[PDB]
Amino acid sequence: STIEEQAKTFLDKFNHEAEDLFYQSSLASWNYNTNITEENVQNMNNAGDKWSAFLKEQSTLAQMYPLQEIQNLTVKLQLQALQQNGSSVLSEDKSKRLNTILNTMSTIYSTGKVCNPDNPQECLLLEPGLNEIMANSLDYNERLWAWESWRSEVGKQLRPLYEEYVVLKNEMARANHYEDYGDYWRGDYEVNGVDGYDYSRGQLIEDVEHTFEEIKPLYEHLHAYVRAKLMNAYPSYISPIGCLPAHLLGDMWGRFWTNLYSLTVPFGQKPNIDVTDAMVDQAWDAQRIFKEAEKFFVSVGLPNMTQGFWENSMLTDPGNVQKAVCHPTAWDLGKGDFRILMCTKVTMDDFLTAHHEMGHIQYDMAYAAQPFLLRNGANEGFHEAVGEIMSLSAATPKHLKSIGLLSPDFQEDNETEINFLLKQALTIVGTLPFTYMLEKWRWMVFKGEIPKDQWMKKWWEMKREIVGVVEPVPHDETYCDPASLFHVSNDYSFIRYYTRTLYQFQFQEALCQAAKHEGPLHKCDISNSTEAGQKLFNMLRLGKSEPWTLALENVVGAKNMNVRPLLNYFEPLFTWLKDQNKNSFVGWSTDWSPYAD
Amino acid sequence: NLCPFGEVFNATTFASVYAWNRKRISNCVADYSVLYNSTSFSTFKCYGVSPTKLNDLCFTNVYADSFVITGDEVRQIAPGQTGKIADYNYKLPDDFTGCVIAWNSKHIDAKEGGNFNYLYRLFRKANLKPFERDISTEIYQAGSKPCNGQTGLNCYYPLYRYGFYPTDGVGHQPYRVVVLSFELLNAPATVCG
Ligand SMILES: *[C@@H]1O[C@H](CO)[C@@H](O[C@@H]2O[C@H](CO)[C@@H](O[C@@H]3O[C@H](CO)[C@@H](O)[C@H](O)[C@@H]3O)[C@H](O)[C@H]2NC(C)=O)[C@H](O)[C@H]1NC(C)=O
Ligand SMILES: *[C@@H]1O[C@H](CO)[C@@H](O[C@@H]2O[C@H](CO)[C@@H](O[C@@H]3O[C@H](CO)[C@@H](O)[C@H](O)[C@@H]3O)[C@H](O)[C@H]2NC(C)=O)[C@H](O)[C@H]1NC(C)=O
Ligand SMILES: *[C@@H]1O[C@H](CO)[C@@H](O[C@@H]2O[C@H](CO)[C@@H](O[C@@H]3O[C@H](CO)[C@@H](O)[C@H](O)[C@@H]3O)[C@H](O)[C@H]2NC(C)=O)[C@H](O)[C@H]1NC(C)=O
Ligand SMILES: *[C@@H]1O[C@H](CO)[C@@H](O[C@@H]2O[C@H](CO)[C@@H](O)[C@H](O)[C@H]2NC(C)=O)[C@H](O)[C@H]1NC(C)=O
Ligand SMILES: *[C@@H]1O[C@H](CO)[C@@H](O[C@@H]2O[C@H](CO)[C@@H](O)[C@H](O)[C@H]2NC(C)=O)[C@H](O)[C@H]1NC(C)=O
Repeated sequence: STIEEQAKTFLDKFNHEAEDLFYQSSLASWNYNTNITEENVQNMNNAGDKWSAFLKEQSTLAQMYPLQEIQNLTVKLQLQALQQNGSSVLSEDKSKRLNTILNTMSTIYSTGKVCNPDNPQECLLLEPGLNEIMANSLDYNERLWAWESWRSEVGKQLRPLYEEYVVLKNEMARANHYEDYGDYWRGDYEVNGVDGYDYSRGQLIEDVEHTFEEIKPLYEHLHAYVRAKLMNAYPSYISPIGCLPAHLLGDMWGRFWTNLYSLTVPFGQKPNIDVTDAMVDQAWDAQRIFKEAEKFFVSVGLPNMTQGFWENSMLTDPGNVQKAVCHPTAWDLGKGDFRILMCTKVTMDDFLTAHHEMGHIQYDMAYAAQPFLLRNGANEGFHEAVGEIMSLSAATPKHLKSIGLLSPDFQEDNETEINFLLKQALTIVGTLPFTYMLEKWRWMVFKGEIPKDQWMKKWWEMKREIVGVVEPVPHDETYCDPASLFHVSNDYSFIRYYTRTLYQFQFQEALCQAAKHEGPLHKCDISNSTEAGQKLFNMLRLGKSEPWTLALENVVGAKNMNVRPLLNYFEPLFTWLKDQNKNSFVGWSTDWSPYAD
Repeated sequence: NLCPFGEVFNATTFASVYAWNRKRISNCVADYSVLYNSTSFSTFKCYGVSPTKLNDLCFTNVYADSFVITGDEVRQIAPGQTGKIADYNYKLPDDFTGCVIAWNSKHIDAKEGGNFNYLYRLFRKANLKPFERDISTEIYQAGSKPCNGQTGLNCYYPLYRYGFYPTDGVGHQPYRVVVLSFELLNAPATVCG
């Protein structure tokens, strides 16, 4: 007759009722995303509304169990997830208005087109047109047009929608007993109940800032190096002491500097490692590629892929007759149904991302015996971090050689190694100031510290200081450049990417230490290491049952995120950059601008 | 010579786990070498006698228990290892003299629309003593307050229904189970191989 036994039976009923409902919703949404029809979208929305209604009923029910009287930490967590009022604490009409503007912002972002003024017949949307320009164009004026057209068109529409989005979301979280929407988001990292492993919500700011401080010097030297190399590419447009123009960074916003490798290559004489030519030439079976990833995962002590996966997954582009969503996704439908949706081409980038998504699936396969509400990553960063350690191991030249796409030349100069590390930094450290600043700006906006009349003023002030990037043309408060990113205009938190980048190198160092690796960390391939496999599976199996801090300690020995894995991974490139910038300016000028008056 | 005795083993449909079925077998020629080359049995292990001596033995009384359960729960059909099936649905005596049989039906019991014809008990007052059934639809009420009327806040309907789709994982695909038990008596009936 105890409350705990009553709560246990309630949780049993919820798990068994929700497993089947979630499976029906997942099947319907899969049939939509793999087969875009009106029947499929209506079936998906029907199943999703059924699932949400069941969840809200169970929420109002679970709110009837006084959490404070629960002595079982595992059950208290499941009950807490259910007792979350979420959007329901909003009035009905106000919630409808919030959902309406959310869908409107998502639509205009994914549908916005900009047309060339010289030839109003050429019009491009963000993908693939505008992205093709921002990735491959070397013309300053064309890139500036692309940058300014995307922002001044879609972001201006997004501005008022985004103001209403901010105000309603801050109120809801407050009604849900938080300070702002960022605090709600920061609640994902909150731990409350485990003695010795708890971790507060301001410690995240403390930890993120303390760690970004240590990242600061490495980023400064890479910034100086890239700045000089870009001066050779855009003469008379870049000051040797100023911030980088925002439209020359390799994509529409600067989230990744990937396409600057051609302009920043240290030693272009060495053949830059591209296995795409080897893949097309080697007998190729898209099936075999995904099978090779499967062979990789079994070699470290993990199970095969399920027969359901190989039969229900979509491993090729279905063609012109069948239109599908091609964003690579790893689907955990429930009831042991695991699939991968990918319009795979025979490419090197897709090889690593296939490893990444199948890493997700291995995570998803793991902790399957856990209760429903515990089928999730330790925090929001664990799944992507896992996928990325997979992709690094697959990207090492030793693994590439052992699989047979590289002849056993085994060429590895001290220049071939620095080339690879430089390309990694363009991606890995180029995204850290972007991620930290976006979430810092968003957090402050949610807190109400940035007046409405200085959104863009403070946005670009913060832009300059942290990332070292300056806008090519001035923007008043009519413009709205923060909403020009997908994650911001689609209500996705962004700090997961900062946290996942640090987690992945902690994991990589730990698993390579487990594999007794000796050379530089970036040359480590954890293949054929059942010990590393077990240590990762030992963490994968927890799901959300244990705090992420306890789960992280179980594998790496530390209760918190650490920067030494990343710095040790990049140490050789760091010294090479320090040498290369001796006669170069290090640091940024908070005052130089391209435009004047 | 009158009983294939498998009208049980292969047929159209079986019964639920909470309402498992019993059948008497008599006057039979039990040949189980062809069933060794039958659809592979997920599991076939004997406890009281030898699978290499089965037909030689001439036992008196034989009974057959047939029912359907999930894939992960199948390994609970054994003495000990008490669990959901092993308590609330179908327990075996600790001293057991017989054999247990199970096989997998890929799409026989599973349809594209889904199969919701098999039930199972989740809430019961006490663990079932060996070879017991309780088919009563008594609204379980562990909290003191006995609603007793209908569905309640702390009350629950004790019977749940399997969902079996043709895209499920192996852990919960329809497993079909048959249990053979030879009661120990000093009285003869007609069975031998
Ligand atoms: C919080 O409540 C959960 C129950 O939901 C507790 O977990 C459970 O721990 C018990 C004891 O280890 C498990 O029972 C055992 O089950 C095995 C099954 O083979 C059986 O052979 C044993 O004789 C025993 O009965 C139970 O299965 C397990 N349940 C789950 C869902 O994990 C948990 O221990 C509680 N927390 C604390 C701090 O006590
Ligand atoms: C990367 O590898 C190259 C060789 O593969 C390393 O280069 C070599 O650097 C040494 C100095 O550390 C050079 O020695 C010097 O030679 C000059 C005459 O050229 C002499 O005046 C000096 O007193 C000294 O003895 C050596 O010539 C040079 N070799 C080549 C082929 O360039 C380089 O140091 C490596 N970089 C790192 C970071 O390890
Ligand atoms: C249950 O399962 C199937 C019915 O779907 C039957 O299995 C088999 O029945 C066929 C004949 O209908 C047997 O083929 C035979 O093979 C033997 C040699 O093995 C040969 O001597 C016969 O002339 C005939 O060709 C097949 O072997 C047999 N398999 C087994 C394992 O029995 C079975 O009759 C059904 N019976 C029951 C009681 O459910
Ligand atoms: C996409 O959805 C359609 C239904 O909207 C599926 O239907 C096809 O149409 C009839 C419907 O009964 C089937 O008999 C055909 O065999 C299907 N045509 C095919 C497979 O070309 C269709 O199967 C769905 N596509 C996919 C890939 O699942
Ligand atoms: C790591 O695992 C791979 C798995 O492919 C091993 O590759 C096999 O290596 C043996 C011995 O060299 C060959 O006889 C096989 O033909 C290889 N199979 C292939 C290439 O698919 C590789 O040797 C392992 N490396 C170790 C043990 O460090």
